[PDB]
Amino acid sequence: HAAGDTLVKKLHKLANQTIELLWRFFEVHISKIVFVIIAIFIANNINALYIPLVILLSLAICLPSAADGIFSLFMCAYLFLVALSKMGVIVSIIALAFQSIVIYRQRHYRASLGLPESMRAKVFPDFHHSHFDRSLKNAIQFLIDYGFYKFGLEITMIAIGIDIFNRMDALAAIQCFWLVLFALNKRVFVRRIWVFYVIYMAILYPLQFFSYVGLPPDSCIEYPWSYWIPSYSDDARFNLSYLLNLSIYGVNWPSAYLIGDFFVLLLASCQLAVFRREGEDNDSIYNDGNFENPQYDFIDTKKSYVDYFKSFVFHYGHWITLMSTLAAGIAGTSLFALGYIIFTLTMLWSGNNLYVMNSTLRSFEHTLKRWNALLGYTLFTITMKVCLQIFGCVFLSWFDQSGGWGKTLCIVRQLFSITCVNNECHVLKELEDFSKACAVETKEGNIGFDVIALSFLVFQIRIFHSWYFQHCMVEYRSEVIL
Amino acid sequence: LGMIKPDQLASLNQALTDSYTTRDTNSILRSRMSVSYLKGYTYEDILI
Amino acid sequence: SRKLTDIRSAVDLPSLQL
Repeated sequence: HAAGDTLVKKLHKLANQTIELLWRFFEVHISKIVFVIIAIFIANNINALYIPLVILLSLAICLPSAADGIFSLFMCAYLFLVALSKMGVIVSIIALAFQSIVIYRQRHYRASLGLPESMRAKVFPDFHHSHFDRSLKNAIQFLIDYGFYKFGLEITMIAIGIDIFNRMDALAAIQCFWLVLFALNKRVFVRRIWVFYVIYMAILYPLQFFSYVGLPPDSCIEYPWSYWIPSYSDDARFNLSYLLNLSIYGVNWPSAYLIGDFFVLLLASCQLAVFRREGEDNDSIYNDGNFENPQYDFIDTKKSYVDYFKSFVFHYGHWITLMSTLAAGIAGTSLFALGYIIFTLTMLWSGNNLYVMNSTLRSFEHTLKRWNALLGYTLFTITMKVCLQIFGCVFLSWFDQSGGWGKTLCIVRQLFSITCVNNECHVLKELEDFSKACAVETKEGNIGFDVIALSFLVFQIRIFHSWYFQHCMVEYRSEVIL
Repeated sequence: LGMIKPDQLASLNQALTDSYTTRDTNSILRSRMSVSYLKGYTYEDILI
Repeated sequence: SRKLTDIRSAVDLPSLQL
């Protein structure tokens, strides 16, 4: 009947929506779903076959060119030939044929519509993409477009920082220096230096892969004598090697380690490569104003639901969210969190009293005060966290000797050097009774609270000096006056 | 057939605490349970 | 210039008060 016809047309509409989803996921992703099956099942087996095709992908990123497309066709067949010779990998056998199917479906769409054949990241009106705003699909469209410049930097920054810091070993220090140099200065030439450092990282990732697959399953040939086999004898020296990732045979290497760094090296490289392309609007205004009178002007938009509440919470974020993540840091109950304690209260009192009334000839100095005060502290504490756990895991002026020296060193480890935290490691009997006597809470890792804090403070300090918050202080001063 | 001196009970209770290890939380939980079991009996309800 | 900013402020403030 008519109800049957309407049900059929609803099913056809659903089929059209699903077809649109298939097309958009075909065009927008392309190699992501392949690259991740590549790594997830890489972790699963870890036998040589992966080596040729893992160095392959990293160099493919290091050859950002149309030659990259020859390596794309390599990703197409490489697997088919090696899989046939060796006879869920059988699913990958037909999955590479799906790449040719993707091209086949592209040709089908070419003859259907009378539009030019080109890639389209923005499927629905381009004007709405410039809107950046409320009410609809433009939310996921925003996830797409501002991944290119503004939200993309913060997303990749939080991704790399949090992932590597929760890994909490080796990499932790090099990328700690990366963080120090990135967050300390603000510059595009330093971004080009960072373009040359990510190029180095793109080689260093296959270095880590090769370190994990350095030898066939087992033949007991060489292991650089465990990094110069120092002079000590301990699981501490065992873990010195756990740390310098040199060879190490009897280990199921953490799959999470490889998945994290691989995926977060892919995202960062893509983000930075796009970053080099176009311009920016973050800090060029500040140098113009520097060269109590901020003069960026823009409309205040319309209060029509969603946008109202989004911009309203954006206003409140200065008070509740950032300081509350610092308060989670307060609950970190550490000697380093004590510095946070009498930093946060002063921030509340002084900052409120100071930029309620737009302090004269002190707004720029106050925003520098906030920037340095709540970025340098969190970076210094996050940098030492990994360094001090390195110190604890290894041997240096051991803290178990003498009576007065023993007491002083026990107090020192009580509040400062604490204990190492890593899932797999070992200890000996003497250190066992030493830790029994000194005692510790064995829970320190920063993944609980420091990561969200740092995320908020960077994400908002790149906003606290830009965009409409510069126009927001007008509301602050008007409210104070009235 | 006789009761237990408080010295022996104190020695047993003291030995129950130090049985664990520094890292594993399961060892701590086991020690807590074993100590909680003993405290329900006074020295006047234990027979050697 | 300055007068325009002054009148803009003296127009915006009563609107906010209302």
